[PDB]
Amino acid sequence: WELTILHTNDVHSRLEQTSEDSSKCVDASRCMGGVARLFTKVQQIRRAEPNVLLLDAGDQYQGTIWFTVYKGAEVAHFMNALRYDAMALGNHEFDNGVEGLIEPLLKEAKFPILSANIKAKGPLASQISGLYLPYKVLPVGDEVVGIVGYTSKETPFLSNPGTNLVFEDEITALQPEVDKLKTLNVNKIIALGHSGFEMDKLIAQKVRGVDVVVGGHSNTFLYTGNPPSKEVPAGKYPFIVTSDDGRKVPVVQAYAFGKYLGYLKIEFDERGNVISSHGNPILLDSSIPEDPSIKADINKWRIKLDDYSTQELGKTIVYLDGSSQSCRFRECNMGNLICDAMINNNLRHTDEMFWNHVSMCILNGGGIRSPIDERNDGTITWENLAAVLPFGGTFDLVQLKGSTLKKAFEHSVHRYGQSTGEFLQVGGIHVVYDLSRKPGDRVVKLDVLCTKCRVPSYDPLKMDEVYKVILPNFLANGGDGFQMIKDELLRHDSGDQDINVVSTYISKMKVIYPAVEGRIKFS
Ligand SMILES: COC(=O)c1ccc(CO/N=c2\ccn([C@@H]3O[C@H](COP(=O)(O)CP(=O)(O)O)[C@@H](O)[C@H]3O)c(=O)n2C)cc1
Ligand SMILES: [Zn+2]
Ligand SMILES: [Zn+2]
Repeated sequence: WELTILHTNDVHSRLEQTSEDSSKCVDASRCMGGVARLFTKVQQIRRAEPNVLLLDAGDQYQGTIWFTVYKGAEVAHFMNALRYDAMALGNHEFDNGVEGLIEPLLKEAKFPILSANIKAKGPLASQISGLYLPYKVLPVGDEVVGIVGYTSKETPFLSNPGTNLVFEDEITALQPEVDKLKTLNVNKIIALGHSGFEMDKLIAQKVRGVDVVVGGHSNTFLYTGNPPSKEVPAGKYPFIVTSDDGRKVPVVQAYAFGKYLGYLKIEFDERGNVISSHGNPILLDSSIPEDPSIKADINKWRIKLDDYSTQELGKTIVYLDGSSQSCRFRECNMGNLICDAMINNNLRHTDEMFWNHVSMCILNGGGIRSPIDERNDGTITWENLAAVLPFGGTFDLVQLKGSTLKKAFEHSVHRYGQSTGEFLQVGGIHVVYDLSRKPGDRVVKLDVLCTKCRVPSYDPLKMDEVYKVILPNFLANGGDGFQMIKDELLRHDSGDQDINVVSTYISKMKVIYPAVEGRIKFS
């Protein structure tokens, strides 16, 4: 018995077709993804295959002005229109709190929403009871397929789930629900969840009874053969994990931003064992046309969003590299732009006096969520900025010891090479790293633009000197494991809204040209 699993993860409010780097589509003839083009590929498959399951492994929430305005109503509407069969809750579905998930998404979704490891205590229990489930048993033809859900254990450290939601260990929560399914003679079990390629491999290995693991969160690109675009595969598709009980368990992911539709065809025997599986993510490129009905529906919704693009903030003569393969691995000019906006807006505050000379900046590269293209004649709109900075935080001012900053720089590359968001973009700092050294002893040079000097210049960081640094409030409060900043700072003040800072800066410069200058080097 064959089943075709179609799957998406980390769409991140990319309802419209986007450029190759998933930023605002300018050249419509070369644009990819979007729910309308996804509809066309799903329909084509459903026409040709009788046993199809369309599944989302989370993080449809957050990413573009679609989310800023509709707060999740666009997720329910366009997922309902695509006829999704099931969706696992991601960390980003709690970005607007529990009420921001319950009221627009859970109560309007037609498909089941799953998570077996989220438990609800207090008065939330009665309200959210049944609005999401640990599993769902689905009829597929004349057979039945069980889907168990999971959600990142780290969600309270990345989102706003509140204090009436406990996030259990994935494996501990999943095993009893998989066992319950097997006692109900549900022999075909998909584990659909949002925890990352690493936890997915672990779930395939340790959770007996699981046949397939469909995942997300790590934005993993898996491919068998020649990749169709710039994404480099982190392994074959499907990735095969040999479980402890000898079974071969396929693990799949479909990159992110609606760019690819994950496609896995599975051949099962009558006892629900996997004989074989094969597939590849389908690159949703311009060859596949956008479904006219979905496009005209997206366009009707798009009328409300057109007042953000209507206002041009400024112009850029350069590509604003806000990608994850640059901003989490090396110096990217988008981190440089954000830090120069942070420092400049603060310095124009002639009302204060304590932070009126701050010239140092640190910025978590994972906080930079999108690049910005320059082929619109340089034109930068609020809509573009909204995708680079969707968390709506502030730019806080902090007083740190040199040893505290040195520890933050060690932390910045302690587990380098995993697309980890803790890699820092700097301003008024020149750091050199030697990755061929033990984690914690990789900073080989660190110079900062001094302040106890009349004519600044980058001078060696002193371990016991005090520095005034501007950074996102997220870092100021210990986010990304930057607990040393929260534990060791000497003063912490709130600043202006991150998007209003960068927006005001660009309008004042009128033409920006951030570049890679040697702020971060490797030895
Ligand atoms: C309206 O407000 C929100 O939407 C709102 C959402 C959240 C908060 C609290 O969390 N704030 C964070 C959380 C994470 N990060 C960054 O994201 C990285 C994780 O990204 P990925 O590895 O790509 C996994 P993902 O797909 O789930 O994002 C972290 O490593 C870190 O570098 C942040 O910068 N911030 C500011 C507050 C508000
Ligand atoms: Zn995501
Ligand atoms: Zn996530």
